[PDB]
Amino acid sequence: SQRPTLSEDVLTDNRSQFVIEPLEPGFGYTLGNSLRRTLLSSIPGAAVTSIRIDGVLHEFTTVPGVKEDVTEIILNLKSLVVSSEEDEPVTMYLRKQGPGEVTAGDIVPPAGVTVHNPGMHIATLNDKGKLEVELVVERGRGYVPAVQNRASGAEIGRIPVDSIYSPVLKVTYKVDATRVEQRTDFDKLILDVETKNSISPRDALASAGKTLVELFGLARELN
Amino acid sequence: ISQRPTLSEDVLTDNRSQFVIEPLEPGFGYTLGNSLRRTLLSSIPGAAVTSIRIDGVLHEFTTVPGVKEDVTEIILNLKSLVVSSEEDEPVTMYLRKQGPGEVTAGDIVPPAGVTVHNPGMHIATLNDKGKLEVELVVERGRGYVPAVQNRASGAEIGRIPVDSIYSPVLKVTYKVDATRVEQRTDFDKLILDVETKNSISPRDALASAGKTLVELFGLARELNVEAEGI
Amino acid sequence: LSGLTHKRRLSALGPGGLSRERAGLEVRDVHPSHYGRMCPIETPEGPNIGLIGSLSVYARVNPFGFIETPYRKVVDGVVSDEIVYLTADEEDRHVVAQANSPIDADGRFVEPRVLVRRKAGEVEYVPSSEVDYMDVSPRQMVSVATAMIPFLEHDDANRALMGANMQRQAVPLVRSEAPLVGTGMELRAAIDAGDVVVAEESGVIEEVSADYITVMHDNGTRRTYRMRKFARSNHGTCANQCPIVDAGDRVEAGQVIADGPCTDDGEMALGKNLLVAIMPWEGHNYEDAIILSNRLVEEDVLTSIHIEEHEIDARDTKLGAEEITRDIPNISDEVLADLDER
Amino acid sequence: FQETTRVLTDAAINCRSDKLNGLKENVIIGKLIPAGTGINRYRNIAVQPTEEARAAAY
Amino acid sequence: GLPKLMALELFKPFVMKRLVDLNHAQNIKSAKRMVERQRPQVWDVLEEVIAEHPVLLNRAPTLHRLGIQAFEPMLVEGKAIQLHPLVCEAFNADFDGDQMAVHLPLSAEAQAEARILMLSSNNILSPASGRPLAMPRLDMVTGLYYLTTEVPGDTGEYQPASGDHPETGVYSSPAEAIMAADRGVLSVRAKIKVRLTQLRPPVEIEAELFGHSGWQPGDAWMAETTLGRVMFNELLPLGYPFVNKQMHKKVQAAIINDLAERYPMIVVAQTVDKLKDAGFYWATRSGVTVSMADVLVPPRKKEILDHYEERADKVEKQFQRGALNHDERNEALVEIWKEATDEVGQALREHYPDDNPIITIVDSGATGNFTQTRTLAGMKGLVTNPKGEFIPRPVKSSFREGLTVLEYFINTHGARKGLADTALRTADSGYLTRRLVDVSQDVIVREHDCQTERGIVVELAERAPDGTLIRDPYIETSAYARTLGTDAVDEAGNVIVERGQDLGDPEIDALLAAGITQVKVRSVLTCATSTGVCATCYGRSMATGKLVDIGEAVGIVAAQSIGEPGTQLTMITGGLP
Amino acid sequence: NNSVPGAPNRVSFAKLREPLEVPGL
Amino acid sequence: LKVPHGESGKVIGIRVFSREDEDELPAGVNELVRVYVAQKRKISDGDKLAGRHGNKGVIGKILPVEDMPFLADGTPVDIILNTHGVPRRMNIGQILETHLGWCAHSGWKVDAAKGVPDWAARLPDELLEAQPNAIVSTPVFDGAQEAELQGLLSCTLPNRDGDVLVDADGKAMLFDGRSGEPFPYPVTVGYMYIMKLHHLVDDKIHARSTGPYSMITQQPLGGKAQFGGQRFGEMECWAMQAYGAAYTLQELLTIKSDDTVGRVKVYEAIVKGENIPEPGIPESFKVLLKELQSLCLNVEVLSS
Amino acid sequence: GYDTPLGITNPPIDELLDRVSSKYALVIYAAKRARQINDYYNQLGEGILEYVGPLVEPGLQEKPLSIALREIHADLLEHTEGE
Ligand SMILES: [Mg+2]
Ligand SMILES: [Zn+2]
Repeated sequence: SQRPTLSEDVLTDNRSQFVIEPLEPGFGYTLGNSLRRTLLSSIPGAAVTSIRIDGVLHEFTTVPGVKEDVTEIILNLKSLVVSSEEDEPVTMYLRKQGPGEVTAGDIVPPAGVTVHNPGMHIATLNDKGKLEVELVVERGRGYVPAVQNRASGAEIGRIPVDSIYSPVLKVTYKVDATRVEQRTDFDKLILDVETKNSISPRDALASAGKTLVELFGLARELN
Repeated sequence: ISQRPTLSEDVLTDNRSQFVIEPLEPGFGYTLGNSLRRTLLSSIPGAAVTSIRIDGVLHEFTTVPGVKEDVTEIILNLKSLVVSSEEDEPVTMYLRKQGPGEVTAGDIVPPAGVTVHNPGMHIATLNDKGKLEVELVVERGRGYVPAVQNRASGAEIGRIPVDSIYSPVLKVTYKVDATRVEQRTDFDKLILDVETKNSISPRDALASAGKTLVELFGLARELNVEAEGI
Repeated sequence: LSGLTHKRRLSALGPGGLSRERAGLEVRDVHPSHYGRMCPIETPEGPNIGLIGSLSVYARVNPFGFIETPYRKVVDGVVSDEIVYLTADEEDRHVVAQANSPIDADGRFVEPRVLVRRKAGEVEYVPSSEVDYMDVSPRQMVSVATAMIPFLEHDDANRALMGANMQRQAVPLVRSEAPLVGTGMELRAAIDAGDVVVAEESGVIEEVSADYITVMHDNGTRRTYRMRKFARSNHGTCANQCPIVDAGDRVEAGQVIADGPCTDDGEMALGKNLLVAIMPWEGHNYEDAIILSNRLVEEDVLTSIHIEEHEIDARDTKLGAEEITRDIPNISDEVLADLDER
Repeated sequence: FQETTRVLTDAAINCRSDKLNGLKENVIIGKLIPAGTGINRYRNIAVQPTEEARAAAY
Repeated sequence: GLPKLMALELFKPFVMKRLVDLNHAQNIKSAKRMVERQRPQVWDVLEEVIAEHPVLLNRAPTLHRLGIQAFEPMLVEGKAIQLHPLVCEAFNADFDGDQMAVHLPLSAEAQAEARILMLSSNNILSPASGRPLAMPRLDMVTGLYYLTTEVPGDTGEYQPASGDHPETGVYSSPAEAIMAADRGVLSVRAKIKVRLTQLRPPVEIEAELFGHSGWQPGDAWMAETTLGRVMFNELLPLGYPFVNKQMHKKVQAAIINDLAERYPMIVVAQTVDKLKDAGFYWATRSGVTVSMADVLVPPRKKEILDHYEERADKVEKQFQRGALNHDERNEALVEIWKEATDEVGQALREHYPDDNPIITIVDSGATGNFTQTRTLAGMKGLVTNPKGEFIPRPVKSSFREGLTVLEYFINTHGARKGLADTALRTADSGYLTRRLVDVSQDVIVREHDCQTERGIVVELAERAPDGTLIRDPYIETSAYARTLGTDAVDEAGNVIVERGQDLGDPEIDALLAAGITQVKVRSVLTCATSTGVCATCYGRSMATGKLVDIGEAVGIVAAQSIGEPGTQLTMITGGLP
Repeated sequence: NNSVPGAPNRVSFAKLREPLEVPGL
Repeated sequence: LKVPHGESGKVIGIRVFSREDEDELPAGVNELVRVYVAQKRKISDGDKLAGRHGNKGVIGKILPVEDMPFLADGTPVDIILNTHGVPRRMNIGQILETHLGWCAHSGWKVDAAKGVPDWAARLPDELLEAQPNAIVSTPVFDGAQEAELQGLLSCTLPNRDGDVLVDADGKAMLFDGRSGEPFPYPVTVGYMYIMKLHHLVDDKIHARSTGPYSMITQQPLGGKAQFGGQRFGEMECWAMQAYGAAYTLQELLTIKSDDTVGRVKVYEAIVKGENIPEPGIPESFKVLLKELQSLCLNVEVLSS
Repeated sequence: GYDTPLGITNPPIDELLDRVSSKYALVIYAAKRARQINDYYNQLGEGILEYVGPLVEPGLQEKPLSIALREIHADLLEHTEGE
């Protein structure tokens, strides 16, 4: 008649389904929406913050030997996904010379960070030119305008880049209701979440759960 | 990230209240408000009446003899009665009077455990040589349940299920207001509003709702270990 | 598109012409002889309404200066593939059929009665024999700008004109995308626009670069094209060119080699594709207002680039000549920390 | 309004001294307009706390 | 709403002063430099210094008195000056790139001036007529219509006692009804029998159930209405009698006018704000959209069109006989096609049900008319020509089905002519307004009362030879706010309206009840004041709702009121000329 | 019927054929 | 030379022309140098957008991605349009364009095993089989008819999840982002082409509290670039008179436009805690006097 | 007999009109008191207490005009008419 809920996991390649029931009538929708809202904006992550291109003073220019200018490579690099273990700005390197193609797998990350999608295409180089790019990896949550580095007053060789710390990509839920006249009137929530492979769905779900628990703890205290 | 703690203020009235939470991260206003309202409205357990009986009437089309009020009016008057019970099984209750006069909730003989928190409430009035006997059952539950869900119930003569209200709170409303903690000047300020019955105080209802919601999200938290801000 | 429209513009005022106040109001209205020569839709919204038209798609100026319009003459009720150009006077003196009228594959008129345009403002069915001339395409009266508005046969005249005028005010974005739905007059309007380079002779590309390209002609002559990158446009926007060719491809003559502003694979692209929903939402979209998801902001879907321009000069004076110098009286070192030696 | 020279000459001949009456002239000069909160009936008001307040102010 | 980047640069001296007061800087120059650098120590002072500092907004070009309001500022991000939906009509602004300036009073006198007189909440009533202008205008009206609409045979409606089953559809209080609707067993718009306790019943039930003893809070009575109506009435100010009718735009206007004529301005503004919020909330869920399946073609238009074309061919043959000339042919064709368009429009109206979004929008008075719907679904019909005469060639297709090249070419003329007409009308109206303002500059109320006796007599309402009384169709304008010159004593010795008492809606109703027809009213045309006009003659003000106060300019108000409607004035011509 | 050599392929709701290409704009 | 009021961004290039290097220059000049400043603008509030059917608008608000309504499969929408403006303006074409765009984007496959449906008789034989993100083109006055759209919308390829989102009519079921519950009725969705107009917001926004004053007219400069105040038309004077507001008009005409000593004193008083002194004699009146006294017309004051 | 308002509209306008003869007089009748209050604040450091400070206890850094309007609603001021 009255039992506490329980959460179980149904697994797939990269997107997992979570089933929660039994819930009281007219209550699954709100819980699912709250979880979705807290999942898509308050999951900590790490992403590139600012780059440093040797032999280039700003972003509105080109570099000999490449097929696309600086703006295109910045746009391509925005797709890069990295996970930070240290809580301080770390530095990576990207040195590729000669004809061929330069991909995400040519970066030499330091200790405590990794690149999980080596198949991305950054750009291509003609034999004439070379390339050496240094980039930073800071840890934040949400979304921050690139201009943050403008006020730091660094040297000319620094180019700000927009940071987007979010491993979650899409979330959806459907409720399976049971509106029989019996006291078994409940609903079954079916929540599905997919991540950018930076973290498995379980970690993100646990982080969101902890965030909401800490937020709602302020009400349980006797007033 | 610790960020900034969110304190829950409070305002007081006769039986209403305006609880205020300030400040909140941008977008968390509704995320709290909606779920908290739903929890308050349909989570707190309570007790109420489910069915009644009138030996003086065979069905509901007519009205009980010797009483000014009508059957529907009697049902409405008896539905709003606030009853608190501590026993799970459905217990019975009897109301009986004779001669001219009025009838009050306090005059109903309560069995052990069950109590009525409003004895001065009016139900109906009797003329000279009037009589009415009622055998109403009381059950504990949560939220609201209509009588349609209680339609199929054994076989009786004059069983008349009535829409029960298994909740001590009956109205909730909330808004969101912008706030300026920094140059962001977009932080939300939840403004809750609750109006409970006489069987619970707004603040204890809110504490119970928060307890229930935290217990529910304990399942989500327990799947792994990871921390966040205050 | 704006440049092409300006080059195709037909002014009616200025030196040697009537003024705004003296010009009659009637001249600003349409005339039954405008069909095929001047578009009736495209027009400035301001007070200069009706005084600034635009050539039709197929309009060509005769050597004297009278606009013409192609037509195929029906000799004995059979359509003729060969076409001729007729002026206003000759057009009035003949019978012009309707392009949309059904015609059999053999050139036989299935309908005995076909609508027709007559001397002036007269339309009436006639036997399918006396008809002499037939139009070429249904799009023979629209302008270049108006010719690329899908479902133009369903909107209103004022709305169509407003959309046509709006199309000439787009802003080049950073990452353009070709429209999913659009008329077939997009690539042609882009090749003729001049803002996209194209190979002259069918050759094979040896190497390509972000700044220049080198194509080898089949006759053994090497040629190089230089593409301006991030040069301020005449109206403050930016202009760039990104080659869309790979190394080691035998590019045929007439094939686009680079895409200029508002282009995607050699075709016009003035905007992006967004998922729209039609419903009033909490009054935030009240009275023509619009709501946008933050995904567009955080993904540079509608991010543009604008280039300013400033200039200073040091001109001689009777009291002396001014000279630009790093030093400046009574200024802290921090203020001039950016100026160089010169 | 119109024909400034003629009316100016006519006024000067007669030495027509005119009070600052009406709005247009009074706004051209810049002085407070003689309307709304500008009429002398309200521009000269003396307000002080009632004696009861002062006795009970402290 | 004001962007912070603008407010901070606009309150620079006040911020600097308050900051140097708080010892965040040492001098004025350092404070100015820090404000220039925009350190995070400035935002708090900026928020503290604009607590009750009003600002002045002005949409360019201002036209009438209400074109310059005075709103309280509020910090918000972005680079757009936020605004309230209900004031856009005052400026006649459209949220599509319009720009307005923002001024600021400095001295303590201008602050009080803009806080008392120019405040927005005290100018609900337009100066043209003593009726409110800031009312639900466009979208929220649809939401209110949907909320107050009634439908039969819904879910959870009231039913009668059927033998062994009780009568279902009765709720103890609105809270239980709301909870039931939330659960999903009661549609928001259905017939219910709720038991209200804090809403005065209608007079017809108030005088009967309670015997006129007087309703007070805490008295219960069994109502018969729909939950939507109760939820709507809960927004109205307490004590107002229950309203239990569908809310068409006319009903909305009547209710708002009654509230303005019976309650103070502040209560009216508060209830209007609450009603706007409720309408915005409930408009989204009304399910009003647009799709191909919504614009439905008529079922039997083809037969009617064929018959009318056959008759057109008949008259064409008649002309071919040569008896008639071109003019008669044109007249016959135009009248035939007008009749055909009317018939097709009638058929199209008879076809659509009461569920299509187009019908719901048009019938609810939200916007548009039926002619646009007919053009969009039925027939566009004959169209104007550059000469103004109707072309003998009518269009036989709607925009949904798709026009042809010839029809569009013919149609362009109307749009061109309308554009030209608007272009000339704007300037014509502007010049007329300027002249009208010029002529009457120096009219001001000087004396309180000229104690004159000449009062123009106006026929209030004529008494029909067969009927008892017919209200004059222009009493709303001639004698609605003028001060009653002499008491309109009824046939008997009792006085219904006393001398000097200003007229109004309740007093007009009382006079109508008394059957009085001819009334002598005090008017300003016969004011005996040497300069300007005495306040008594002028009568009840427009924006104030009461008698005009001494010193208030009236000439400017009259000029603005008469000149504002000049924009829509179009064609011995009958238009603006 | 793509006159230009390598334009993108986008089939059209074509029902009638134009007997002449658009002249040089 | 300094950056004007309301400009920022990188410096991409500097061009300097010197007469020493034998560079043609305008007569009487020696060194003309021009600097280009390039700024990247992201679409923000107060920006114009409009489709190809002439439906302008402004960005009322940019909600977070977590708040917008989302399809049943979790695909949040990118823009929401009002509905009351469609039938009044009578631009139904955009609805058909949106439907066709959705159909082309989702890809379709018209059934042909039993034969071409009557509504698909005139469709080109190569247009019966499309791919996701396909490209379609409808020439003006000759395009897909209503029946063509009706047929196409009934054969769209299903999502990778195996379910079809939109119905035959073209509407779909959404889920509110705030409440979290589905809307009672379906809504129309689809892909529509959106451009970007040149009437940006950064150009329009401007403020001015105190700055350079004109030397010939003693009035503040004009224009955003010059950092000048806004104009004050006479209609504003009429409005102020209408309300009966006097001191405000006095300030606007005297203490904030012309009176030099007035400006200095009021600024100092505001800087301190002192009350604003009453305005003085506007420069316009004194100029008018000293000019009319030049025509032999003795203009006295008669302070008495 | 209505919900308490918030913002600059408190106290309401109709209540004040019950005291003052006309709205045009009230603006000056309050502005002069605000001027006196500001003068008293200026001399708070040292001087004569002839311009008695606020009658009603002020809030947390409220503008003097708000104090004047809120105390006029309390009927604590007396004034003479025009001259
Ligand atoms: Mg506009
Ligand atoms: Zn009088």
